[PDB]
Amino acid sequence: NHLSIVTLEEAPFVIVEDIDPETCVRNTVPCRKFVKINNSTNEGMNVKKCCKGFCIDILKKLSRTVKFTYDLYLVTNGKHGKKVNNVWNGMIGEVVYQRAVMAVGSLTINEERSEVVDFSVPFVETGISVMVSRGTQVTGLSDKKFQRPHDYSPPFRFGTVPNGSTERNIRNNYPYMHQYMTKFNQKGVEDALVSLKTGKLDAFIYDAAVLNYKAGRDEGCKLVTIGSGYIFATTGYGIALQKGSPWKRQIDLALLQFVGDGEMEELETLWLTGIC
Amino acid sequence: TRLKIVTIHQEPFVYVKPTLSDGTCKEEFTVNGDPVKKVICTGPNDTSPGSPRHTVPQCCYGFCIDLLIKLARTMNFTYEVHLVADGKFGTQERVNKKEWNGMMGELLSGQADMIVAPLTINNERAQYIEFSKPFKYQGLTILVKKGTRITGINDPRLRNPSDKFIYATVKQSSVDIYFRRQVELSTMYRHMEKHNYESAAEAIQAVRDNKLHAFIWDSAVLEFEASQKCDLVTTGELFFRSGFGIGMRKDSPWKQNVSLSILKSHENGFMEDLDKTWVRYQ
Ligand SMILES: O=C(NCc1cccnc1)c1ccc(CNS(=O)(=O)c2ccc(F)cc2)cc1
Ligand SMILES: N[C@@H](CCC(=O)O)C(=O)O
Ligand SMILES: [Ca+2]
Repeated sequence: NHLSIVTLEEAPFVIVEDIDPETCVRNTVPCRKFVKINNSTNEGMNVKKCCKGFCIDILKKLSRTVKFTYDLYLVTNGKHGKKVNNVWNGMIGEVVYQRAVMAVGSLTINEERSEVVDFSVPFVETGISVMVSRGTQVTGLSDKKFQRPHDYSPPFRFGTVPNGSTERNIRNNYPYMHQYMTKFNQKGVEDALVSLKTGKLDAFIYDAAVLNYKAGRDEGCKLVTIGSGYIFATTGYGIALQKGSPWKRQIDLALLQFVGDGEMEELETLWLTGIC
Repeated sequence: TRLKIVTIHQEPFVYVKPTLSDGTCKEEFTVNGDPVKKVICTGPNDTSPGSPRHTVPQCCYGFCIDLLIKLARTMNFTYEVHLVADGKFGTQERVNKKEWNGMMGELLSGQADMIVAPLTINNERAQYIEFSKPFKYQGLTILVKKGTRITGINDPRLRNPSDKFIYATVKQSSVDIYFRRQVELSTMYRHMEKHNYESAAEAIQAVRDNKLHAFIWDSAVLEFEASQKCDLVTTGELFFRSGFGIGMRKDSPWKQNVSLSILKSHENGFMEDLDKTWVRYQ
């Protein structure tokens, strides 16, 4: 009944804040982040932090509907999840190696992750989108500018944030495009957005849900997703649970009840709506 | 194993056609010049409620049939396709005792082993069956005749109805149970329950014939219909998001691999190919 839950900061899904002077107030819940003392030790401290957002509100509703208590912590071993030397890091790894009962966040459902963890029903539609400056002509992922980049002089500058589900898919589907674009690897979303606006990058390939959120709140509506905010390889965010977890049935029914009761639309209205 | 697959007529997911004289299917080419893979499906001919149902061999093809063939060859299984006898998607209706109808009924009673159709994932169905991860993400929209001025779901001609502007959905479908169980949608359900149609095709026909002023249904179907008939349009975008999944019994040994095949198909473009073939053209 008292479950260990892992999460990761990715606004507006999960937003991390400092504790107020002296705990977590209002729409926020307590989360803990293990912070190292130094790099010549394995010692660290669990800093009390506060968490909010679309995914945190889902966790609150699940907590009262499914009837469970939880201790929320933030992943420090990588991010979302990557299989390095046949070993999983990130939120996926925390669930695979049973350090967490479940993973809640902007966690993309894909085939390789579904072989090692169980995912709930999707609760946010996502996949791959392309963010460009308004007016940029790119048909889609299959555009020659992306597919055969060196046919263009100068070539089109495009990148992603590596080690997530987006880079994985690109690696598997477009080997040549992938090896060319690693030169334009971005540290995070904020870095990528700055790079686009200042003309240092032409396209940013990333998670459809985060890209459409950022496009909607962009100052001057300069940055757009290609097509009608088109999604390639459509999937969803889901709750990762352990294989054969006794929690799945009740988690899926509760999420589907929130969809049917109108609660999901209220969450989309608070957290996800934008101007553009 | 030899899986009994149940499906429903629903363009462009499942086209249903009579066989030729010799019980075979006429050869056809897609919009891209590739041959159309057709299957023999058995189903009733007469669609009149409360009448005897005479089952006949028919030809089935479409987005969902190509998906069936892909799943069958990926997981190495054989199948027999049949059309749902009552021609319904499936809802649980009160008879204290509540019973399932449609494809849902056929799956739970053992008449079918699997649902391969545009079947919406919802709380009600998920309590009794296993759904795969969605093979299509979409939602609800409204179809009207070109010229009919309607804003969308919050339009006064739907929110505050009269007999002057008639709107409806398909009986015993997920749209029908969505309006029934949502207290905010109560006034709309009260209007719709006197006008609901037996099938999506009859409702689409009624909108063309000016008998139905608005049809509330799945966007994957309505956007396709509007892209084919110039006298029809959809109004607004989606007012509610939903997805289609494959349906199996909770004891099925195919559950894990059905979902992995679906995820694989979205990731490698097979799902995008199906949309290029059956959904997005004109
Ligand atoms: O409204 C839903 N989520 C909010 C949201 C906000 C922004 C983008 N996408 C979704 C929702 C969740 C689950 C289902 C039912 N399951 S599903 O897998 O068929 C599905 C269909 C469409 C979705 F957008 C998400 C999941 C339906 C709706
Ligand atoms: N939602 C993604 C984030 C990164 C990406 O878009 O590749 C994941 O779970 O990997
Ligand atoms: Ca079986």
